[PDB]
Amino acid sequence: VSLDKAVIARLRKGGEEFEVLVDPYLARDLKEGKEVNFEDLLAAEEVFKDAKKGERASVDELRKIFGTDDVFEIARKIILEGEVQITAEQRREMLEAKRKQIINFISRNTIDPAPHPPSRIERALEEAKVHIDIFKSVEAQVKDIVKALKPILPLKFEEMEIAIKIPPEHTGRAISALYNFGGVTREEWQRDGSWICVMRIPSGMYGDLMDLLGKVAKGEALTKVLRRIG
Repeated sequence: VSLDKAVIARLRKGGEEFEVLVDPYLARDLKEGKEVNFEDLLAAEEVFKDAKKGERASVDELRKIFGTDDVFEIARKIILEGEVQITAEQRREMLEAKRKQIINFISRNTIDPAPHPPSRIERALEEAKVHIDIFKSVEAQVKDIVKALKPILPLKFEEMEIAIKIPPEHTGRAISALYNFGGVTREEWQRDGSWICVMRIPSGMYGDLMDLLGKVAKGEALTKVLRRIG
Protein backbone atom coordinates (compact mmCIF):
# COMPACT_ATOMS: atom_id res chain seq x y z
CA VAL A 1 0.00 0.00 0.00
CA SER A 2 1.38 3.41 -1.05
CA LEU A 3 1.74 6.14 1.60
CA ASP A 4 -0.47 8.24 -0.66
CA LYS A 5 -3.37 5.79 -0.23
CA ALA A 6 -2.56 4.81 3.36
CA VAL A 7 -4.64 6.10 6.25
CA ILE A 8 -3.61 6.83 9.82
CA ALA A 9 -4.74 4.57 12.65
CA ARG A 10 -4.10 6.33 15.96
CA LEU A 11 -4.09 5.46 19.65
CA ARG A 12 -3.40 7.71 22.66
CA LYS A 13 -1.56 5.78 25.42
CA GLY A 14 0.30 6.83 28.57
CA GLY A 15 -0.11 10.51 27.66
CA GLU A 16 1.42 10.04 24.17
CA GLU A 17 0.05 9.72 20.61
CA PHE A 18 0.96 6.72 18.42
CA GLU A 19 0.22 6.23 14.75
CA VAL A 20 0.72 3.79 11.91
CA LEU A 21 0.02 4.20 8.22
CA VAL A 22 -2.20 1.34 6.99
CA ASP A 23 -4.24 0.06 4.07
CA PRO A 24 -7.77 1.05 5.29
CA TYR A 25 -9.43 -2.08 3.77
CA LEU A 26 -7.02 -4.47 5.46
CA ALA A 27 -7.42 -2.50 8.70
CA ARG A 28 -11.22 -2.85 8.39
CA ASP A 29 -10.66 -6.66 7.94
CA LEU A 30 -8.62 -6.79 11.19
CA LYS A 31 -11.23 -4.97 13.24
CA GLU A 32 -13.81 -7.42 11.77
CA GLY A 33 -11.89 -10.46 13.02
CA LYS A 34 -10.35 -11.75 9.77
CA GLU A 35 -6.77 -12.94 9.29
CA VAL A 36 -4.51 -10.25 7.87
CA ASN A 37 -1.07 -10.39 6.22
CA PHE A 38 0.69 -7.53 8.09
CA GLU A 39 3.24 -7.18 5.28
CA ASP A 40 0.39 -5.86 3.13
CA LEU A 41 -1.38 -3.97 5.92
CA LEU A 42 1.42 -1.53 6.84
CA ALA A 43 2.43 1.22 4.38
CA ALA A 44 5.57 1.60 6.48
CA GLU A 45 6.98 -0.76 9.09
CA GLU A 46 7.13 1.59 12.06
CA VAL A 47 5.27 3.37 14.74
CA PHE A 48 5.08 7.19 14.60
CA LYS A 49 4.53 9.91 17.12
CA ASP A 50 3.23 12.00 14.21
CA ALA A 51 2.92 10.18 10.90
CA LYS A 52 2.35 13.31 8.80
CA LYS A 53 5.50 15.03 10.17
CA GLY A 54 7.46 11.76 9.88
CA GLU A 55 8.26 11.73 13.60
CA ARG A 56 9.20 8.12 14.47
CA ALA A 57 8.51 6.72 17.92
CA SER A 58 11.68 5.36 19.51
CA VAL A 59 12.35 1.75 20.47
CA ASP A 60 12.78 2.78 24.13
CA GLU A 61 9.46 4.60 24.31
CA LEU A 62 7.65 1.77 22.49
CA ARG A 63 9.02 -0.73 25.06
CA LYS A 64 7.96 1.44 27.98
CA ILE A 65 4.39 2.09 26.76
CA PHE A 66 3.53 -1.11 24.88
CA GLY A 67 5.90 -3.44 26.71
CA THR A 68 7.39 -4.47 23.39
CA ASP A 69 9.17 -3.12 20.31
CA ASP A 70 7.38 -5.36 17.80
CA VAL A 71 5.76 -3.13 15.17
CA PHE A 72 3.13 -5.65 13.99
CA GLU A 73 2.02 -6.35 17.56
CA ILE A 74 1.85 -2.59 18.28
CA ALA A 75 0.06 -1.85 15.01
CA ARG A 76 -2.58 -4.54 15.85
CA LYS A 77 -3.28 -2.97 19.24
CA ILE A 78 -3.52 0.52 17.68
CA ILE A 79 -5.96 -0.61 15.00
CA LEU A 80 -8.12 -2.63 17.41
CA GLU A 81 -8.16 -0.20 20.29
CA GLY A 82 -7.68 3.10 18.54
CA GLU A 83 -9.36 4.82 15.65
CA VAL A 84 -8.80 4.19 11.97
CA GLN A 85 -9.03 7.50 10.09
CA ILE A 86 -10.77 6.39 6.91
CA THR A 87 -12.00 8.95 4.38
CA ALA A 88 -15.71 9.80 4.11
CA GLU A 89 -15.72 8.13 0.70
CA GLN A 90 -14.13 4.97 2.06
CA ARG A 91 -16.67 4.97 4.92
CA ARG A 92 -19.47 5.36 2.39
CA GLU A 93 -18.23 2.57 0.13
CA MET A 94 -17.61 0.20 3.08
CA LEU A 95 -21.13 0.95 4.35
CA GLU A 96 -22.67 0.26 0.97
CA ALA A 97 -20.78 -3.08 0.75
CA LYS A 98 -21.58 -4.20 4.30
CA ARG A 99 -25.27 -3.26 3.79
CA LYS A 100 -25.38 -5.53 0.68
CA GLN A 101 -23.79 -8.57 2.38
CA ILE A 102 -26.19 -8.15 5.27
CA ILE A 103 -29.23 -8.00 2.98
CA ASN A 104 -27.94 -11.02 1.02
CA PHE A 105 -27.25 -13.03 4.17
CA ILE A 106 -30.68 -12.23 5.59
CA SER A 107 -32.52 -13.12 2.40
CA ARG A 108 -30.73 -16.44 1.96
CA ASN A 109 -30.83 -17.53 5.63
CA THR A 110 -34.39 -16.59 6.55
CA ILE A 111 -37.98 -17.27 5.52
CA ASP A 112 -41.33 -15.68 6.49
CA PRO A 113 -43.74 -17.91 8.48
CA ALA A 114 -40.87 -18.33 2.03
CA PRO A 115 -37.84 -16.03 1.55
CA HIS A 116 -38.02 -12.26 1.23
CA PRO A 117 -36.42 -10.82 -1.89
CA PRO A 118 -33.51 -8.47 -1.09
CA SER A 119 -35.58 -5.33 -1.87
CA ARG A 120 -38.07 -6.26 0.82
CA ILE A 121 -35.19 -6.57 3.28
CA GLU A 122 -33.64 -3.32 1.95
CA ARG A 123 -36.84 -1.31 2.51
CA ALA A 124 -37.30 -2.74 6.03
CA LEU A 125 -33.74 -1.77 7.05
CA GLU A 126 -34.58 1.80 6.02
CA GLU A 127 -38.00 1.87 7.68
CA ALA A 128 -36.53 0.78 11.01
CA LYS A 129 -33.44 3.01 10.78
CA VAL A 130 -31.09 0.11 11.35
CA HIS A 131 -27.55 1.04 12.16
CA ILE A 132 -24.92 -0.91 10.21
CA ASP A 133 -21.42 -1.40 11.66
CA ILE A 134 -18.72 -1.38 8.97
CA PHE A 135 -16.14 -2.81 11.37
CA LYS A 136 -18.18 -5.86 12.33
CA SER A 137 -18.73 -8.98 10.27
CA VAL A 138 -22.26 -9.74 9.06
CA GLU A 139 -22.36 -12.72 11.47
CA ALA A 140 -21.53 -10.55 14.46
CA GLN A 141 -24.35 -8.01 13.97
CA VAL A 142 -27.01 -9.91 12.00
CA LYS A 143 -29.01 -10.90 15.07
CA ASP A 144 -29.41 -7.40 16.58
CA ILE A 145 -30.38 -6.13 13.15
CA VAL A 146 -32.96 -8.91 12.73
CA LYS A 147 -34.49 -8.36 16.17
CA ALA A 148 -34.62 -4.67 15.26
CA LEU A 149 -36.66 -5.50 12.15
CA LYS A 150 -38.81 -7.81 14.30
CA PRO A 151 -41.69 -5.31 14.62
CA ILE A 152 -42.20 -4.50 10.91
CA LEU A 153 -40.87 -7.54 9.05
CA PRO A 154 -41.50 -11.00 10.51
CA LEU A 155 -38.15 -12.84 10.25
CA LYS A 156 -37.25 -16.42 11.14
CA PHE A 157 -33.80 -18.03 10.92
CA GLU A 158 -34.16 -21.66 9.75
CA GLU A 159 -32.29 -24.59 8.10
CA MET A 160 -33.78 -27.71 6.46
CA GLU A 161 -32.44 -31.25 6.14
CA ILE A 162 -33.49 -32.79 2.86
CA ALA A 163 -32.84 -36.41 1.85
CA ILE A 164 -31.71 -36.74 -1.77
CA LYS A 165 -31.27 -39.77 -4.05
CA ILE A 166 -29.62 -39.40 -7.48
CA PRO A 167 -30.22 -42.03 -10.25
CA PRO A 168 -27.10 -43.95 -11.42
CA GLU A 169 -27.08 -42.05 -14.72
CA HIS A 170 -26.81 -38.57 -13.20
CA THR A 171 -24.30 -39.23 -10.40
CA GLY A 172 -21.65 -37.85 -12.72
CA ARG A 173 -23.07 -34.39 -13.37
CA ALA A 174 -24.98 -34.11 -10.05
CA ILE A 175 -22.63 -35.13 -7.21
CA SER A 176 -19.87 -32.63 -7.95
CA ALA A 177 -22.38 -29.78 -8.20
CA LEU A 178 -24.23 -30.54 -4.96
CA TYR A 179 -20.88 -30.40 -3.17
CA ASN A 180 -20.43 -26.98 -4.80
CA PHE A 181 -23.85 -25.84 -3.49
CA GLY A 182 -22.64 -26.77 0.01
CA GLY A 183 -24.43 -28.77 2.71
CA VAL A 184 -23.78 -32.39 1.64
CA THR A 185 -23.76 -34.84 4.57
CA ARG A 186 -24.20 -38.59 5.04
CA GLU A 187 -23.29 -39.12 1.39
CA GLU A 188 -23.11 -42.76 0.27
CA TRP A 189 -22.92 -44.64 -3.02
CA GLN A 190 -25.52 -47.37 -3.54
CA ARG A 191 -25.71 -50.93 -4.80
CA ASP A 192 -27.10 -50.07 -8.27
CA GLY A 193 -24.84 -47.08 -8.89
CA SER A 194 -27.33 -44.58 -7.50
CA TRP A 195 -26.11 -42.15 -4.75
CA ILE A 196 -27.85 -40.56 -1.74
CA CYS A 197 -27.16 -37.88 0.84
CA VAL A 198 -28.86 -35.49 3.24
CA MET A 199 -28.47 -31.78 2.26
CA ARG A 200 -28.38 -29.36 5.20
CA ILE A 201 -29.25 -25.89 3.93
CA PRO A 202 -30.68 -22.46 4.93
CA SER A 203 -34.42 -22.64 4.14
CA GLY A 204 -34.11 -19.52 2.02
CA MET A 205 -31.97 -21.64 -0.28
CA TYR A 206 -34.58 -24.39 -0.75
CA GLY A 207 -35.82 -23.00 -4.05
CA ASP A 208 -32.25 -22.79 -5.31
CA LEU A 209 -31.57 -26.40 -4.28
CA MET A 210 -34.65 -27.73 -6.09
CA ASP A 211 -33.79 -25.67 -9.16
CA LEU A 212 -30.22 -27.03 -9.21
CA LEU A 213 -31.53 -30.59 -8.80
CA GLY A 214 -33.97 -30.30 -11.70
CA LYS A 215 -31.11 -29.14 -13.93
CA VAL A 216 -28.33 -31.60 -12.99
CA ALA A 217 -30.54 -34.71 -12.70
CA LYS A 218 -33.19 -33.77 -15.27
CA GLY A 219 -36.19 -34.21 -12.96
CA GLU A 220 -34.88 -37.63 -11.92
CA ALA A 221 -33.68 -36.86 -8.36
CA LEU A 222 -35.89 -37.88 -5.44
CA THR A 223 -36.07 -35.70 -2.34
CA LYS A 224 -37.76 -35.79 0.99
CA VAL A 225 -37.86 -33.07 3.69
CA LEU A 226 -36.60 -34.68 6.91
CA ARG A 227 -36.88 -31.76 9.27
CA ARG A 228 -36.83 -28.00 9.65
CA ILE A 229 -34.32 -26.70 12.24
CA GLY A 230 -34.84 -23.20 13.72
